[PDB]
Amino acid sequence: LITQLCDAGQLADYVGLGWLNAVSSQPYLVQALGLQPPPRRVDVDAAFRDAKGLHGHQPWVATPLPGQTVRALFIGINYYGTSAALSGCCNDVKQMLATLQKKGLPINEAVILVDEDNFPGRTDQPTRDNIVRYMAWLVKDAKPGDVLFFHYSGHGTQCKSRKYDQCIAPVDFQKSGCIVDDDIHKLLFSRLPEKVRLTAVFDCAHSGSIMDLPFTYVCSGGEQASGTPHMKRIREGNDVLGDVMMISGCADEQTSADVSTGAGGAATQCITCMLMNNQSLSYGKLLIETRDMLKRKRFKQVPQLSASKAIDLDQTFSLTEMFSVDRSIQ
Repeated sequence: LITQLCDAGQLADYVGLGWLNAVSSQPYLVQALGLQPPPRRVDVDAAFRDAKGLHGHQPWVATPLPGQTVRALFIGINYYGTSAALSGCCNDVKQMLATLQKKGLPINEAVILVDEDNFPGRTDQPTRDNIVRYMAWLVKDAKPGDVLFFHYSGHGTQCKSRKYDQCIAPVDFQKSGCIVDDDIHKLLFSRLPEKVRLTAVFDCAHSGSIMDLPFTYVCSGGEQASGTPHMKRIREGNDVLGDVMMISGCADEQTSADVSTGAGGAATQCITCMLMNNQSLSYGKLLIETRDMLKRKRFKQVPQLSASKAIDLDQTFSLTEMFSVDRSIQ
């Protein structure tokens, strides 16, 4: 890792560009994309082949973690100039980058796929083919102790099969089709070895996908700081060896007593809030705090944490550590 600003010249100061404190952290509008035609399913072999030439860059200087390397992929898509246009997804990536910089995550290599022009550090356009190959890039070199970070802000929708699948929409989905959640799970999760940690944040207002992960916890309205939350199993079987954690937003599962909000940006506010809390709180306590923040800011969604193992929610939240397993969950 580069540990001095004289080593490779000046690096980005995303905090200094106002990306932590001077951009909107409010909900933004996300109109549902219609049902899409069948996608082109991913050939994982081709993806990993097309990834061998690829590389990221070190986005800032930070203190390196002994025995660990950090890699990150950020995808933000505004679909400029189309009926799919969204105002806040590239801004979500801005906030994610500035928060990681502020908290000093020592990223060795980052790839930034955004469709915003003049975006410092942008690697390439978030097309179907770039998303696929850079997803493979993120996981391809992973060795014990490694830490991977993934963030997507853009449309989530449904697509037909050759009944419907959940999917994400690349910037060129009109020409190239979407990427189904099964394929994302295969690219990002299924090829991790043991002892590698990944955190994946999906900010999709209109897909409830948890990327096929076996355990989940929704921090709904009736949860309290003086309760003891646990994850639950929602799928039989598991093909993930690594420690994958996913943050997304979903509908509150508490039934309302009823007898304005915004849909875009919740998952990004959730993870950035979690990181900006400076107190080394547990997953469980921290999710309560973020739930309260989301409600206060008029987001529609509550936090949803999903994982490849039943995480003991008394464990301290981090992006870098392997999970302590809740043995009470089969």
